[PDB]
Amino acid sequence: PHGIIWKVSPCAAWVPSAVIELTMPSGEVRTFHPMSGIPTQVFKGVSVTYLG
Amino acid sequence: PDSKCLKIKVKRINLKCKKSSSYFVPDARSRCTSVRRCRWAGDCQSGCPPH
Amino acid sequence: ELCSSDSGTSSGLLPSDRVLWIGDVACQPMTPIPEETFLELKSFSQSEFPD
Repeated sequence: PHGIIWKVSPCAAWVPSAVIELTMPSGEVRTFHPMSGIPTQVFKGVSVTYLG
Repeated sequence: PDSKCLKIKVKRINLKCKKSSSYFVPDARSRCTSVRRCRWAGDCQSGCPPH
Repeated sequence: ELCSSDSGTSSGLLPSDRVLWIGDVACQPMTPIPEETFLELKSFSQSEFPD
């Protein structure tokens, strides 16, 4: 009747992560959240990743 | 009276392993897309896949 | 390559199966966009296709 919606996401890894505010030399500035050894949606060839 | 010989030369004796199998594992990325449509007919009455 | 003569084309009335449309494409009214967005799209497209 009400319509309450819950969002569950199981996880059992808990790997370190951080934020990256990358600025291209052309002038574009975007942000993305890389993981510890996981690809982070490579944008225009740049694939900067984080290691824990 | 005589004949030639057969020489065997050994340089290094390293500790290696056999080759059980061989394969190549490439790197992959995350790509996805979707589309939003309306029912507008009897094709989407209740669910998308019938059975 | 060449437009060879055909007896069936002498009547002047050709059926609809003799008309082929290369590729499936549909059109719609559009909206003008600034040049910066088009330049960024072209740059991203030429970056995603290096071959």
